[PDB]
Amino acid sequence: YYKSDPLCSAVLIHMKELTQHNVTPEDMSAFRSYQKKLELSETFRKNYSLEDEMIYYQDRLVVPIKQQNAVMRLYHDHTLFGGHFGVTVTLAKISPIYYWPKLQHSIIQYIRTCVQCQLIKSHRPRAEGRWLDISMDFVTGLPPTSNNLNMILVVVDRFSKRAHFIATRKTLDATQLIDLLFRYIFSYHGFPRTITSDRDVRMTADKYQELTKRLGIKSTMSSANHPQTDGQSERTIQTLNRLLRAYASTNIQNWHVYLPQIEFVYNSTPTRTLGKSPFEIDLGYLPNTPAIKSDDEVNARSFTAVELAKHLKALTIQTKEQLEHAEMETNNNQRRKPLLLNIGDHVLVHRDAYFKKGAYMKVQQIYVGPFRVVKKINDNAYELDLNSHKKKHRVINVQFLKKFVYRPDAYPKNKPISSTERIKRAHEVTALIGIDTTHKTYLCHMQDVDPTLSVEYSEAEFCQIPERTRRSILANFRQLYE
Amino acid sequence: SALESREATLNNARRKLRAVSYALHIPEYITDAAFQWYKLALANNFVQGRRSQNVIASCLYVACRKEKTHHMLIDFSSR
DNA sequence: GAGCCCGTAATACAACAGATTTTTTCTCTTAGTTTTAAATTTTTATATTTCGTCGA
DNA sequence: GAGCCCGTAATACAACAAAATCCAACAAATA
DNA sequence: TCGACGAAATATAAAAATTTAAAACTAAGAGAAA
DNA sequence: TATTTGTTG
DNA sequence: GGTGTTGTATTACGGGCTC
DNA sequence: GGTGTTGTATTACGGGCTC
Repeated sequence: YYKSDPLCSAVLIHMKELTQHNVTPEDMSAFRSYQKKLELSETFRKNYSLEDEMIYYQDRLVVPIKQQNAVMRLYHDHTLFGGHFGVTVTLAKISPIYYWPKLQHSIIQYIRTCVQCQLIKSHRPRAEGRWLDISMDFVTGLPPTSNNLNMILVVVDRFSKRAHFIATRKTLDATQLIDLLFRYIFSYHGFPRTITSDRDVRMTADKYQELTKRLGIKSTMSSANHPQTDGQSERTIQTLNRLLRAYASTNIQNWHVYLPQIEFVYNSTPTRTLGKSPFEIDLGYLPNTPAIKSDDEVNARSFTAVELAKHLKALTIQTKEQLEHAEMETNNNQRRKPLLLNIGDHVLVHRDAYFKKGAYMKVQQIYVGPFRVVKKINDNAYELDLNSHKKKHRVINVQFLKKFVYRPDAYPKNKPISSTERIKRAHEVTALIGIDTTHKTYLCHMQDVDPTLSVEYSEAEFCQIPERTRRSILANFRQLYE
Repeated sequence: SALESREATLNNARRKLRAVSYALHIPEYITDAAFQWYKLALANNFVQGRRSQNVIASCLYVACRKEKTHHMLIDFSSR
């Protein structure tokens, strides 16, 4: 840079004296040089692949003791294209090409000496974002989930749009005092200066004031009436629907487990509005590691581990939810949207398998499992095996057909088949749709299977489950419906 | 625990399945499908009193048949 | 300086500092239990496999 | 050399090294 | 040495009816190791 | 007079 | 692939004075 | 009155040679 000939009267050639042993005219009063050489050379380094008339050794120049002031002066003088900028950016750009043993001390010494030459007069005593304005929200209905945990607190950052699902103990017992403890338990990130939770008027924020007076933070948790201009209410509305979808799943190994994965996936998806994903809207790094290795079960020391990891790859469900609700299509095209179906793929058929009856306040929408298609009659009559061919129990119209039963990666569990299968897999359920109107048969959603598939239960194996909550939620769904 | 007892049985099934596959020369995904069929068989109250080689041979055959291949039952029964 | 051999001889560095049971999960090993399905018979027409024998 | 003030600023030195039961046995405290 | 036939082995769906494993499933018992 | 309970190699 | 690591009194080294 | 202390590899310093 400044010169191609190094000054030998410094520590550079004395470090170069590691194994080549050129010459030793170190310096006047060189007590520091030889101890530095022996210590920082014999112990660990063994670096500096020696070169003739070069100081490249790493990929950074080893600037001499005599030359450092001149190169820093040429690097800092704004008239000489140096900028006279801050310490951090100059320190960053000064060491991809320069080594400078004890670079930081030299930089801070030069800054504290040259500050008299160029004084800075920023005001010391007496504007939003990054954990300054924060808002937390509650959820309404939620199952007890094996430990009486029926609460979820989402805490939405007003600026970074980052959420945190916490306070999963109780609906009222963790609402007076322990909500302060939970805000304190994720407040190790920081203490926000304003909280605008906007749920209800509370006796809380008086004990919150007590903690922030026991400490020195000037925080406030007023939340007078509401912040509602255009979007934060929309953010609350779209947030709770996903949490109600978590409510609509996972009745064992419940949402109180694997909720951090849900938070990671939510803050990992790009917003597509005004920017990028929450882990890079304020943090700027950390790729999500999307691969979870949902394969190689034959090479596995713990098969429960690979089963739960295959469950962990259910992030596709969340991404599909937030993509389809990011949530419409072209009108009047849906009549022509059924297309030509090739022979071989599994076909899902509607309620009228062989009997069409008055299903129990029907929200299942196709009501049975898939079958295989072997032949087609016309454009509106397809043959696929359901029952024996007596009284034409083989062909139905295309209005009673669908297409898609795929992605076993997102849905690990298979289709249960027998009652003795059902007895053992009974304690893995998601939802209950409605009793079959014929005599007594139950229709249910199982866990880790796609919602299009359905599994039939009778009263024989229905007595070995937590089914109290199942017909409870069916009763309140009926109350909502009628 | 209830989940603890499953792991030893699955490990024994994997060991026997790999032992037969070492002589059958079948690819990895066929063995993976065979092991998931063995998991389904245990979920269906797996047939007790049967010989161990019979059920693993059935699972290996149905896995090798679910994708069009060439293995024959004599190769399963060649000891 | 500059190093080397070798023969003595100093030289900081660390062990003696009460020792043992528990505490909380986990992971092979090895013996006892439980549910369940299977070894020899009738049998009935069907069909293909594999011996087994016979013939010119 | 010779020392001093003062202001930073390096500098070996040790703590995290699982936690907590007693063992055997002196002498205080009642009842 | 190609043709000609006999014949047990299976499925098969029941009712059955004594013995034989037999492999999931518990449960000590040791051995780790912060 | 037996059963305790402080502290210490 | 896998193998120390910072908190802390304590102490050493430059600007400015006497030379 | 009463309060560290040696065993041990490891390494540093003189006679005798080359200078």
